[PDB]
Amino acid sequence: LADLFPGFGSEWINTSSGRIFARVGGDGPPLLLLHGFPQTHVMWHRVAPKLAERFKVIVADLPGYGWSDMPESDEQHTPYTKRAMAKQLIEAMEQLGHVHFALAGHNRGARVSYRLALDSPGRLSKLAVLDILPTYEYWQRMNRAYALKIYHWSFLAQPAPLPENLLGGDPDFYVKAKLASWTRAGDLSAFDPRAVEHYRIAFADPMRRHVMCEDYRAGAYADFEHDKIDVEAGNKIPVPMLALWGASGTPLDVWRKWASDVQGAPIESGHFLPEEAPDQTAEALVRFFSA
Amino acid sequence: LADLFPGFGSEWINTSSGRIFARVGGDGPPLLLLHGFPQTHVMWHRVAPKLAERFKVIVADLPGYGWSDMPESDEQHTPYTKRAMAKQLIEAMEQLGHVHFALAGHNRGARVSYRLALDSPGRLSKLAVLDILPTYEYWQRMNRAYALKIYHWSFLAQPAPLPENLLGGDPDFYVKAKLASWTRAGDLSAFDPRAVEHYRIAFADPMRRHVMCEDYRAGAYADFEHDKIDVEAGNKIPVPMLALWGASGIASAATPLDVWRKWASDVQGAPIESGHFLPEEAPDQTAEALVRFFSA
Ligand SMILES: [Ca+2]
Ligand SMILES: [Cl-]
Ligand SMILES: [Cl-]
Ligand SMILES: [Cl-]
Ligand SMILES: [Cl-]
Repeated sequence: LADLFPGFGSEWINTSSGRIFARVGGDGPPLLLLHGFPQTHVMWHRVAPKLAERFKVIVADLPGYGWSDMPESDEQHTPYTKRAMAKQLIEAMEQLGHVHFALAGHNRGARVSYRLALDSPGRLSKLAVLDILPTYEYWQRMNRAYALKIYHWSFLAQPAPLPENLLGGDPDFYVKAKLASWTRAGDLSAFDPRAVEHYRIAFADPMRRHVMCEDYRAGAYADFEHDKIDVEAGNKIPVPMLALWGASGTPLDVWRKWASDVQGAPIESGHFLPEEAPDQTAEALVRFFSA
Repeated sequence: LADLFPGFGSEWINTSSGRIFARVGGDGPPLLLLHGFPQTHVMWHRVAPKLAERFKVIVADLPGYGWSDMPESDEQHTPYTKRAMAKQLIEAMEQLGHVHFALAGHNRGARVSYRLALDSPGRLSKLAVLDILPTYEYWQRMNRAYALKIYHWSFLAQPAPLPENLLGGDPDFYVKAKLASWTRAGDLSAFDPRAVEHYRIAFADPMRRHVMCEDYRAGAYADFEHDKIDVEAGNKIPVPMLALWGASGIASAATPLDVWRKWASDVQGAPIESGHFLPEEAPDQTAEALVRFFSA
């Protein structure tokens, strides 16, 4: 496994729920970067350098993912709820003495991020979310066309062991199919092969895959309900926020419903903005987080 | 594999699209029985003897299922569309000299059946559908709770070879889990173990699995488009119809009967205490309901 972060340290950060693994580089105001599925912190390898020109950059494995520890789940999937993951990451940032920080997330990491902003807005100076809408909104959108396009939200959420049994037969195929499927190219050409190997190695462990299904189960159940409470209470994120989305991945209209100070832009990209479109993504993040 | 229809004959019926395998028995008016997923013709073995006391019973493997031939599919999943399957079975019944017949279907076979009624009503005296709503209605009703409850429609419809790869690792565990999950009890108790072994053997063949995924791909795309034309046109099935469903089955807020009255101008229906698999979970009632409906 390659080291894709030149001049970044490696840290295991203790919390009440388990260690968080992170690469740590740069100096300046703090900025936490959060990956999603089916990836690890390594998905920021092409944009983290440019950000570390200006910021202290903490590139973390989500709870249960990568090299972060795997908290024991329960019947409500609690530790893989976005609320619980945000709590845990707030504790990890406290271990570094960071109680007010900038945050960027992609995919599941972006869900942790907007949940963090809704639960504990005082922790954040600014927030960016990459190629997501809120979990509640994707579910409200779940008609035939969405059921088909985002099938994994229902499949990965089926009760255990149904997805875990299926994924065990050829995990490398499934992780690669997901990576490829959501890019513009439709193949793995946007990805550094070294990064792909990190994603494959993680995905090859049955325990890591179970956690991913627990995350999707939370996505179907508790995370949806948590979001529902906020949309019913009329709660909006007050933190200044950026919504980036892939031309092939209006979103800004959705996020204006959820957030009182939001700006946004498309990027010519599939889902995987930091790897498909690293210059445009890095440029937009530096410009937002600098201001 | 066991013979679950002792005394019934066996026919391999040629058609332009491929052979249809069937068991044939009884005497009287012709009645075609069509299974669905993940099963074969054997799922009728508990009701067939009873129906055979009053009808000439033709128990057919769907195109691509069981021992029927597997046509090569295409980008629109054509041979595994219900419209194509109906055409094919019309041909198979004409090889037997049946141009006007009664029909009962379950699951995919029920979908073939109502599409056959929409396309070619003159072929049918009467039709019964077991534990389904129209494909259009499944999709239109889609929301978070239905997506989570019945996920396989969207999963198996993913582009090849994604479901095929995932199902190839441990096919037995998937087929058996589906069978159990859809019953009232949630286990395999309702099924004769010899019938389970027919289903398992069929499912163990990668080609048969690919057919089942093409059937669900048709279900997500062309079948859905064919139904949408009909419902947007206000076309109703004119053939007298029965809708039977399981109280704990797969088939809406509205009862299934109320869904079907939108699609059919002469429809009756009833629930049975059962999961999805009416002819195995509730054979006596299912047989009774059918004999009464088709004999009236
Ligand atoms: Ca002939
Ligand atoms: Cl996501
Ligand atoms: Cl999203
Ligand atoms: Cl249905
Ligand atoms: Cl019964």
